[PDB]
Amino acid sequence: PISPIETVPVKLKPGMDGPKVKQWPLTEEKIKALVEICTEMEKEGKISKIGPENPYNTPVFAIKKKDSTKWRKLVDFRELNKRTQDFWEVQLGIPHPAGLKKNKSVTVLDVGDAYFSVPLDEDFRKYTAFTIPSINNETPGIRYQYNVLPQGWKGSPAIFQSSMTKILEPFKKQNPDIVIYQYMDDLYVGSDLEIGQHRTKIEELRQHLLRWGLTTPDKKHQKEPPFLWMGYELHPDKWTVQPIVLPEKDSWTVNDIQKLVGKLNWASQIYPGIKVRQLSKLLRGTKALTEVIPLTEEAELELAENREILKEPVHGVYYDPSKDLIAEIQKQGQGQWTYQIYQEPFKNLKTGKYARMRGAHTNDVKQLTEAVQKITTESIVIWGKTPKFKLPIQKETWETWWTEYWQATWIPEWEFVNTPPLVKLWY
Amino acid sequence: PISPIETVPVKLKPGMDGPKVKQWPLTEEKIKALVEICTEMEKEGKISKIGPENPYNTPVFAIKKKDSTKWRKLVDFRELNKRTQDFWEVQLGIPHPAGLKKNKSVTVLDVGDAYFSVPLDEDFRKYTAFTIPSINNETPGIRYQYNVLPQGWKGSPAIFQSSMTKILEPFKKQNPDIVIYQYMDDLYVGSDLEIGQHRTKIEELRQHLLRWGLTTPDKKHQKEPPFLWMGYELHPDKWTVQPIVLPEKDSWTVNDIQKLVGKLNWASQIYPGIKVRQLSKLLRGTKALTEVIPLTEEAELELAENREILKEPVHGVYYDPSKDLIAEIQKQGQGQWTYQIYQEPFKNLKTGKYARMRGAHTNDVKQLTEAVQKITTESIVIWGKTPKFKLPIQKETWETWWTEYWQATWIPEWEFVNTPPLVKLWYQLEKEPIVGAETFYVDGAANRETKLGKAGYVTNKGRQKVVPLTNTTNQKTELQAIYLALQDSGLEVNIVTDSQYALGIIQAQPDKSESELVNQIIEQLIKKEKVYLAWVPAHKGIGGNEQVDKLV
Ligand SMILES: Cc1cc(C#N)cc(C)c1Oc1nc(Nc2ccc(C#N)cc2)nc(N)c1Br
Repeated sequence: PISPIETVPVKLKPGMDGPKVKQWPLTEEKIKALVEICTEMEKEGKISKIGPENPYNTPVFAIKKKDSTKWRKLVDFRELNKRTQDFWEVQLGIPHPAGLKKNKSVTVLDVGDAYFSVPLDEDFRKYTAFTIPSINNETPGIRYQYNVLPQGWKGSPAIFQSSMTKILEPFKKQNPDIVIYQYMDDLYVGSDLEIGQHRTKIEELRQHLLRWGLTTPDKKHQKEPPFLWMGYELHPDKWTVQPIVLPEKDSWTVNDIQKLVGKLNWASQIYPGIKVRQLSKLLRGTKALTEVIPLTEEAELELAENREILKEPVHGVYYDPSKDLIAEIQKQGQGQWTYQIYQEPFKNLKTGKYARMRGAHTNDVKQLTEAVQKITTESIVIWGKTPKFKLPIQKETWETWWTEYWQATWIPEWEFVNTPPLVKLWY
Repeated sequence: PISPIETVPVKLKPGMDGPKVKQWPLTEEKIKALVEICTEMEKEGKISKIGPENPYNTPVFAIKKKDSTKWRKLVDFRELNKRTQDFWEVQLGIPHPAGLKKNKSVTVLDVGDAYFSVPLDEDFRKYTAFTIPSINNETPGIRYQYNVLPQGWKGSPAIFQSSMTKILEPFKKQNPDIVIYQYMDDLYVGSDLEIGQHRTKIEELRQHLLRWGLTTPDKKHQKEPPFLWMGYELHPDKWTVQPIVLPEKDSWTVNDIQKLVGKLNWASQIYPGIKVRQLSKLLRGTKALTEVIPLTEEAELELAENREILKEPVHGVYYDPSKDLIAEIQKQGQGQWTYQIYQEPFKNLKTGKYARMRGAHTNDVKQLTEAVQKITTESIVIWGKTPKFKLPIQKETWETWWTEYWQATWIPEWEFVNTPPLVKLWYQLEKEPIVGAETFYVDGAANRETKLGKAGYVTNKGRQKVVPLTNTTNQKTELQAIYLALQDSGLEVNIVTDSQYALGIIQAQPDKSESELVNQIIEQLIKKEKVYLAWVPAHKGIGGNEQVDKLV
């Protein structure tokens, strides 16, 4: 009942103006997808065509979700978000369930659909301007602007929150043990139930939303068993700590102890438990690398004490909502990729290792871009928000492919990094 | 005539009003020049004589451009253009000829007074107010206001295009085959219908525009192949660049050299082989607009060879959505690479080069991928797809490379091209140490102040050496030392440093570097049969290097 015609006065933050981000160019494949997608949207009246009194423009890509047929237009409202929604991380913000990271299972459902009902502030519409490009500019971009809550723009959830709470009301009644956290376009439903039990609580809700006003595609695809894995289920309860493990050997050469010395040294901004002064000196002479050095020591009481202190998780690390999370990833080989989420250098909040294959059909990008997605999700569960990536790939290369295997409706923020040298020895 | 087109609404930047710049009286020869003109405009509805309180004014100059009888009025909008809201910018993107499909026959029109035929947001005319001087008497507030896209304003270009686009639309629908390209004042129209039919459709579109008030100053089509467009010459199976005349002075200043790289890079779209690293290298911190800069043997030679490549023409062909897109790369030098993309052999669509940014050191495999990437991004723009890459690198050199390389990467499938010089790994480091091979504990330091330093080694066999170094860096020495080692070692060796810095510069396994010293090492590495590099704690944890740190 906002005085304005169902428009919830939306407003960019003070002394801030609309987004003017460039549209990267896409393959003809995608241009075609996007024009088919948008021509409909125009007809369903979700978007309308704009003119030249609109300097504004946010990017847009075409991706393929859980499916492998129909395409999907994914707008990159990152800039528009930073420019509005912070004045909407407050006003109409949505709190975060500390237990969700706790529950046994968590399933994510995509409700980005509801939005297209609720009309957008007629005054703000102008900022959702996106352009569909031409090949070789042999014509000017097709220009459209939203009239409804666009999906992707952190405005929608916020604005729409009311309507949600309401819908979910019944379900939260019957089932009161189950948590439901929304984040942008997804619902994160978690339970203590057993496998198929949980998958029933979900499917009920699924049917609940579905019978009461809103479409709801993915948790999964179908009942057809082909022995796949793209069905999206989650389990906060296990994912935990890190393999900051030292090697277990039989014939220790110098090179072998020499390293052990600096790997254990490295952990001197982390675990206090060791300074290998004693183990270091066990090689003051200038012996040979290939050579062999024995076990009796004044110093081994260290590989002793240390081999265990490195197993007790360090405390003194505290999340901080004000600060931005920063995730790093190292390519480790054999389709293996480690990672750490921190806020303040060497005070790691979470450190894991997404792996896929070793040499199948997968490839370096795809995995990276898959590990990201993983980490991003884990992140949204734990602290209810996406981190900022320092990705080990060349800017231009990522910009050409990430679209490819990309699946989520959100885009984290990223930057590209150097040759972490010995930092690669984290696993 | 004028136009029934809807107007695009405009407005001034939030909290800003119209310009109020007064007129600088002048030659009554011009005050009489303008008056004539303005009358011919108002009689055409373009301009509109206004009243008293239209505060706004914008200077109107009148220049009878040299060697021409008529005069052309000129209004200076700078002020309004600062008060006008920003627009969706006029496609800055220019298509690349290599991406233009075909069309047996093309016509180019010339929507000139075009902008003067498109309506101007009513409520926005006020600010177009301008005045022409009263000969000093009767105080003429001879005031005229614009009712169209003033040939100078900010939103003029964009709004024209929009307005034009909306226009074509109808015509476009009755001839889904005729493709038309609009840009500035041109309108390129092309058909697959013999000159007979085709001309019908041009004459046709012609009047169509005219009913929209758009008058095309061409009884026939003033088209004159080749087309002199955006620095290119357009032909019926060939496209190339316009005359690229490369200067030759006894003295070159920064802006001299710049304009040169420019003409070079542009020429590189089709003149295979154009190099430019050395030249541009000259322009460094070269923020001295006019400061003579002596060329280098390097620069002159490149410049030379460039003159050599230019002396004989080269055409580029158009495009076939039907055939394939293939791009090949070949190495031509100092970390310089050149390429060309084609659908059929010995003709090209376009060509191009590639060198590394001021980035410390590189490597052949890394660099070639870097080229492939550039070609890929470019191909998606021009053609909207990725070409088939034929590359001079054995697939095993690249896997052993990408695989062990610490950084993500994905190059579509290519195809080996025996045409040497091949791209190979000049060497590899033993991942695992070397038994029997001597072990050198290498080191080098310098007083961060006195600018002095020394490099030297210590071995398992008891051999040692220290070499004096002056004017160096705690850095150039850490490498110095590694290098000293590789020098005295034998066919096989195990070096060990306290420099993650040095460690990592070699670790990357470069083959080319700006740093002569590294190149120095890169040399030696070649010779070694087996080389193993290791990094113990730089300082503190003082293991075996505990003894090279002191006497170095
Ligand atoms: C002629 C032209 C120029 C510019 C711009 N700028 C832009 C476009 C979209 C054009 O149409 C096309 N012209 C040609 N070749 C061509 C044919 C004849 C002549 C002549 N005479 C010149 C070029 N091939 C196409 N696929 C297209 Br589409």
